[PDB]
Amino acid sequence: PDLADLFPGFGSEWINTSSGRIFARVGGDGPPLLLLHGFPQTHVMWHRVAPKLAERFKVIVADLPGYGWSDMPESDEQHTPYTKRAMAKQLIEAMEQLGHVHFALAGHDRGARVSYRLALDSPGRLSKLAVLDILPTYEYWQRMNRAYALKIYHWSFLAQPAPLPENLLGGDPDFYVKAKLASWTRAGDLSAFDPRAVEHYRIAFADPMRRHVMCEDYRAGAYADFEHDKIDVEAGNKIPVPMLALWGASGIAQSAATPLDVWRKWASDVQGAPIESGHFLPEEAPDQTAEALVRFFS
Amino acid sequence: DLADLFPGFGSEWINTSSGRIFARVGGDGPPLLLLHGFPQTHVMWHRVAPKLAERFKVIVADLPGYGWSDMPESDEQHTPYTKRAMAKQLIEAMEQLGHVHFALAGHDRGARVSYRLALDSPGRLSKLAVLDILPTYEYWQRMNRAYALKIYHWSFLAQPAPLPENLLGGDPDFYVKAKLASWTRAGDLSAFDPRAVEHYRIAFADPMRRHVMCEDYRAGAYADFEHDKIDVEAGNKIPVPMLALWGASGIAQSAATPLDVWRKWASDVQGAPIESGHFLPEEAPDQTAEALVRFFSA
Ligand SMILES: [Cl-]
Ligand SMILES: [Cl-]
Repeated sequence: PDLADLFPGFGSEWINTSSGRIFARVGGDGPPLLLLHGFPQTHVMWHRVAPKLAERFKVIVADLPGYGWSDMPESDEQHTPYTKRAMAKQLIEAMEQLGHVHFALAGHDRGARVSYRLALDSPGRLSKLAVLDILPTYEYWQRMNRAYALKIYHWSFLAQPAPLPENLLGGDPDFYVKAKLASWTRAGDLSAFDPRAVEHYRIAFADPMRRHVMCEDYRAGAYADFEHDKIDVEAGNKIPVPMLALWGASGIAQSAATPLDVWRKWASDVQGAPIESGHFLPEEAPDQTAEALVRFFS
Repeated sequence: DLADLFPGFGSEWINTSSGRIFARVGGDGPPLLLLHGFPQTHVMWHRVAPKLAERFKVIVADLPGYGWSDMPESDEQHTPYTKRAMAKQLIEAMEQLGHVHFALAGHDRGARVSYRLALDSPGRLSKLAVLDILPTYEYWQRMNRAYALKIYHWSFLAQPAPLPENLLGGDPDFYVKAKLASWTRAGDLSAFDPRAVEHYRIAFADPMRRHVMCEDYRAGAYADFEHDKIDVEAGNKIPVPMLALWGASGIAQSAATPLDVWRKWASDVQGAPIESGHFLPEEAPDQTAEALVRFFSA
């Protein structure tokens, strides 16, 4: 339907991979910088920061596998294509299609999970890594308590076996996506968002298959993603890529643990700063987020 | 067209300051109050209550807000659906019947009212039996990844209104049937009398009733937990002789060894597992009934 182009001047690319197409907006010139969104959003969440990044970088703003307009690989009982390991492999393959075998990467939310998993699996692929408002999946599950269970209830809700979350999400999908967007902002409403961006999120979320993928992602988040992280924790594997951890002063990551302290256990070279924002750093605090990312990546 | 599942039981609408309590009443002898839980109504006792009625005056009540009991208006603290409030309301209901001292068996939410009744008002109870629960405090305190996945609904249903209400309203039937099925040993509805399922489904079909259940769960995440916390940290133990029954495949045994937990909460607790999922009186009626009769009797 009525979907605004929020990346004027960016091209739109369908990048083929062995697991399906990745949709991306591509703008800018210079070193490649891949931007990955998370839930329940699409690549358009970068629309306020991408132009500023594209002043200095070839900015590739990709829909995650299964999200947005990217193809949805068929899942399996292990949710394999929606594990962050598989998504990272698919995005690596997509970047290779562009000739980008060494790139900068900033991820937000699920996209940040892809990113740090990418950085653990294939750190050679990354010059620099920024993660916005997450802790590693293992840390969320390790710190799981009453308070976090309530706060990130959707981690266990969306990970319920199908079709339970699918059916429930189906009961009022517009409400649910708006409810997630609003409830994780500082304002608590949709006012931080561009209505046209919210329109993108609403439409993607209106598709049952897209919602199923999101549950697949969360199922992976509860199962294989956790196991993969656990392996790294237990082997002492650290991200060797210089990395920036940004978190909302009232985002999700500061609810579980002090994020820079946490990320320092996961990464050898991490800097970090809070942004006066809820979860949606690039939309609630675009100038601050864009500034931090530009300074770090450039 | 809801079946009478208690042939020969009377029906009582018991006035309390907080609304009427519906109950079926049958039998003669010492009063025994049976309290159901979620997402059920008093009819879950229909297989065991006749055996109990051979020896006790059996009062099979709908919890405040459940079944045909009135639905006191909730508030921001979910007060009427805290187990403390529900217990005080059922104390008043029993008082209306002249029962100021009575035996009590509860299942699920009803078990939570029960042990809270026993902590708050121990002198009202001759004996207490709780079925397939641990204290609310213990469930939250043990809320790790595994358990957050198992009883995700503890955090989902406790989300602020109207999020769960809105999701549940799209297809209520699905969710009540899913919960009944998922917590049984068999993982389907075969343990239930279909006429009982229809009671549960009809209750669940009312949005107000569904809201009450969420209010119960909200109370469960907040006030109920706080009240329990006070008691645990104060070393307040239930003094009333108590039977803890749980399903070998039920929920309680997922968190911890139930008897060891209950021994922390109760000075005089005996416990037996029953080969059953969560729905002991329906999955394992003869065994449950025998356990209760034995325990409550001389
Ligand atoms: Cl790993
Ligand atoms: Cl039944």
